[PDB]
Amino acid sequence: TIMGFTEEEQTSILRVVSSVLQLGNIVFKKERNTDQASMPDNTAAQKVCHLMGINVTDFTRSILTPRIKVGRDVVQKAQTKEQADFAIEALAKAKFE
Amino acid sequence: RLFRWILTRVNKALDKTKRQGASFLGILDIAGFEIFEINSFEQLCINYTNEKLQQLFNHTMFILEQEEYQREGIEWNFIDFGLDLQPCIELIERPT
Amino acid sequence: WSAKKLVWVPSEKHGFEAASIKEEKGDEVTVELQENGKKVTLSKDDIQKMNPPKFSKVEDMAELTCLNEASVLHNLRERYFSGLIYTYSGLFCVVINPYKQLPIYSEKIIDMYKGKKRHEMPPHIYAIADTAYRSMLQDREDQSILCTGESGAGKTENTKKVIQYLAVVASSYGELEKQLLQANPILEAFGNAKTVKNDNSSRFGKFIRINFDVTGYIVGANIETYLLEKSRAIRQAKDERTFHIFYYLIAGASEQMRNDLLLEGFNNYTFLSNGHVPIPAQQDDEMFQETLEAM
Amino acid sequence: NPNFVRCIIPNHEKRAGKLDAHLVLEQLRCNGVLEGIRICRQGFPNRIVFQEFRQRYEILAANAIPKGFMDGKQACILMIKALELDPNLYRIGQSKIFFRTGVLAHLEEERDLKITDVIIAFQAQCRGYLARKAFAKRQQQLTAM
Amino acid sequence: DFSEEQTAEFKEAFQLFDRTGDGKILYSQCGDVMRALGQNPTNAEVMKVLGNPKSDEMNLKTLKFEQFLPMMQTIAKNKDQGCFEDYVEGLRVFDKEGNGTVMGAEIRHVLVTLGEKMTEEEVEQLVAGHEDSNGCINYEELVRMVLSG
Amino acid sequence: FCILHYAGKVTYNASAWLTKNMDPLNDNVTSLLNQSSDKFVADLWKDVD
Ligand SMILES: Nc1ncnc2c1ncn2[C@@H]1O[C@H](COP(=O)(O)OP(=O)(O)O)[C@@H](O)[C@H]1O
Ligand SMILES: [Mg+2]
Repeated sequence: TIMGFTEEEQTSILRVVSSVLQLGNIVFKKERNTDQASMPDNTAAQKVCHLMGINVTDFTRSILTPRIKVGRDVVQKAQTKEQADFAIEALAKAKFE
Repeated sequence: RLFRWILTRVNKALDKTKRQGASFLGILDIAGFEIFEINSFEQLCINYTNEKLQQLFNHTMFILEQEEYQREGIEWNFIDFGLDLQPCIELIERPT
Repeated sequence: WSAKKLVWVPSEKHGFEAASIKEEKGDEVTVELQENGKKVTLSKDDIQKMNPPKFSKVEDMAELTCLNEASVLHNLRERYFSGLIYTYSGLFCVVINPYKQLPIYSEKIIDMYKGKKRHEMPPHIYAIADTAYRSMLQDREDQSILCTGESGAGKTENTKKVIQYLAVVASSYGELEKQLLQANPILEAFGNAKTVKNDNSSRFGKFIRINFDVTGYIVGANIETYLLEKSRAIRQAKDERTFHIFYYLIAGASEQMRNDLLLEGFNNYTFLSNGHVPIPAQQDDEMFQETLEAM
Repeated sequence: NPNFVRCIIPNHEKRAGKLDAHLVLEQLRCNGVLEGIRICRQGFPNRIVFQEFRQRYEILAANAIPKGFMDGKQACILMIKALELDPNLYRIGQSKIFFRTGVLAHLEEERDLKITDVIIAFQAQCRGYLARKAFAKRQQQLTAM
Repeated sequence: DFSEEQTAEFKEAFQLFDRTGDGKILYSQCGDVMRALGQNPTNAEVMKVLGNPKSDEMNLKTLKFEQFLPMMQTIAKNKDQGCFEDYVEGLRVFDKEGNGTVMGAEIRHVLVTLGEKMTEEEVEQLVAGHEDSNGCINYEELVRMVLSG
Repeated sequence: FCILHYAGKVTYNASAWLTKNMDPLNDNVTSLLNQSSDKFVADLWKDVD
């Protein structure tokens, strides 16, 4: 407050830190047939998506298997557990920095 | 060569800004299939293409729908369709 | 009842015709056609039973009970007799060559088809075209339309209707859409030919993909052709009239260019030799004047 | 997601009207549309993801479960209970839903019937607001006079 | 019936609508003014109250104070009282944007398409009453202001 | 990678150092967060990057 910050900005900072701490609650599992990941429970997914207020279904499809703008064509490629994790901490570090 | 130049010219006529990634949808119109007394190789290739795409449609529909049916595999049993002509079209070329 | 006494059996005037159930002996029955009263013997169990006669002009053949064909043919010819050309089956559509003209392409109908459910209006190719855009937008991407048929019949009108409809929907004042539309006349008149089966022809395989945005509006396009029949030129026979370009630019131009050029008559041409008078299409003013204005 | 539209030729006379049955019969026999009829009679032609079905069709539920931010599959089960359909009409998948033809149209019919009371009630509320405003205007005009 | 202050308000409204003679009461008049007097629903009331579909003459339709009262108290039992939840849910379903970018066009379409119908006069009084900017309300402030009678 | 530093020898380890060095990212989610509801969560990515 003394620095000249309204309370709403502090609330927004708290929202950002809450989002980054809640982002790691996502749990994935194998598809039992291929390397594709499986997402059975979206509780934390719904919480975090509403925390940034973006479309979860688009977010879910993108994060679980993104479409590559490779330039050749439009293609979505199956990912693995390590790829999804790497995306998770990449987003976390970018947000915090 | 004149036809090639004119089609490149109409391309450049439709060569507006080329943005990339948003969306698209394709439309195709193939040449027809005819049975006339005197034919060259090109019309044979066109008929082969028509048979190829008909086989593509049949295989796509039946085989793919049934393979998702197994992929979820909740409550399903194998059903008989047949109607495959891939060996017929394979006779075009295979030096093996 | 309980048999309808009119079950279809194969015939010759039509593929299948009715049969009157009567005394049967080891599947041998001398059925008579109720439409003709002609007792004909039959042993094979070729029964094509009907639904009760109350489902006139079924919108989609899924409410039926017997998967017969003569009733299907009856429905198809009933739809044909009334100009309802856009009947469809499960998950796809089928049409028959009309050989006639109907005013079904009115702009009011185009507005009336704007964004409705599949089961709201009678089926029409514009309805599929409009449903395609919403189908593309609701899911991620990559809509496609594929059509396929014996020889060339409708292989071009449906694509033209789709292009016109998407141009009408394309908005945000329509010069780019007009250019895209008039592109097809250019290639068509420069690519059409005359053939025994149809004096309207298509000497190539034509493909096009529209380019959309977040709003779904035209930004650009590209067309790739496939294997024009090169040999058509020199060879010439009955109805083997090479191309409309020569037949209508032989004289469809100013006399000044005639003096400048070295054009000849229908007989003086060593290469060209036939009677081209069976051309009831137009009077070839369009082919050069409208092509010039489009270019 | 390909979509197909076929075409047939009714004769060789190249004229209009009075077609012949057996030619188009052979054409449809070779095209095998009858196989598509078999699959539409037997196979399940509709696949829908759980979440979009949950959000899109909720008015007919009439029991708005407030347990937000969890229980997607449980919400699907509750909606199935709210649909009271026989076991054959549904087959819940791992991520999609298996139905048969005709249920969707019934859904839009029900929801379009339902929304009518809400929209007319809002219209009546707006009418009441306008009536109150007009009465206040007349009263203030009278007192000014 | 309540105490006589509602009767006094009815008498002062009776004086208020004195056009074409104060004495005779028209169903068109009383329904509209009583809607202004805290009765939002009027669609089904044209048939439920009168019990007769004869809506021909707007000049001389027989309604008297003596029978206008007991009918009103029978209607005063609040046959139905909707609340904002269903209204906002229906508007959100009707909302194609969720924030109010361009609402006027489809609001006009739904009003001219609705069964009870709205003439364009309602369209120009729509822009008043805090509904001036193009979708300035996300269907909650308009709900509060319309539920103020 | 044992080397003698300011004070003494130290112990290192390779744990995909190049992966930490490049620090990949997904453009799809980055583009999604370019347009968001709340002003500040947009401010976290409103800048061109
Ligand atoms: N959908 C249609 N509506 C009206 N006329 C059509 C239609 N399809 C084809 N025709 C008529 O049939 C002729 C051949 O057209 P089409 O089959 O589209 O091209 P092609 O014969 O090269 O495949 C045209 O001259 C046209 O008048
Ligand atoms: Mg063609």
